[PDB]
Amino acid sequence: VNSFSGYLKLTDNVYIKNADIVEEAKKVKPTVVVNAANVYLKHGGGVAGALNKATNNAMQVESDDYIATNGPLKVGGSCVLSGHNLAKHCLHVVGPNVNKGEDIQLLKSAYENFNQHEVLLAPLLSAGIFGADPIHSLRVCVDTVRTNVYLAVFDKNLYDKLVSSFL
Ligand SMILES: C[C@H]1CCN(c2ncnc3[nH]ccc23)[C@@H]1CO
Repeated sequence: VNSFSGYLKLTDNVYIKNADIVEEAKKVKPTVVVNAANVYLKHGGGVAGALNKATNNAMQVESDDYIATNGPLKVGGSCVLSGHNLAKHCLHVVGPNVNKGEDIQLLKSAYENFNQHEVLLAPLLSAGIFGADPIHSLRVCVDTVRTNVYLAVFDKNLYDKLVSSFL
């Protein structure tokens, strides 16, 4: 039993809700919130910009030190950093950005990072400003993640469309 509320159960382990991931994380304080990161951890917009703003830019400060030490992530890769005031840990995961021409096949690799964590609050990877089809992202999530994932969907029409079209 955990403290996530109002989620529709899609499968044994995947749950979905129309919610603002920042407000969700602040309420639940999950062990892990997933960020829709880029390889440079430049949290400008989308989910990443929103989460970073909620940390008063502390996420960006921590991220800049991470990059200065380690260099960029790989597309499809991840790193674990602090969750600041939002969660214990933030798993920064780089899904392919279609608007940069990146290979959508790397989306499965991106979701595989979730399997290293028993429970996560997450967005749909490569959705929103990353330019992929959210229906496809949900399908890959369901077919890749085996741990318990609570998906927070910003767009209401999308949430309803994702639910009504879910196979
Ligand atoms: C619509 C896309 C882009 C934004 N994003 C979000 N999802 C959940 N909570 C959020 N809070 C702020 C942004 C955001 C979706 C990720 O596929």
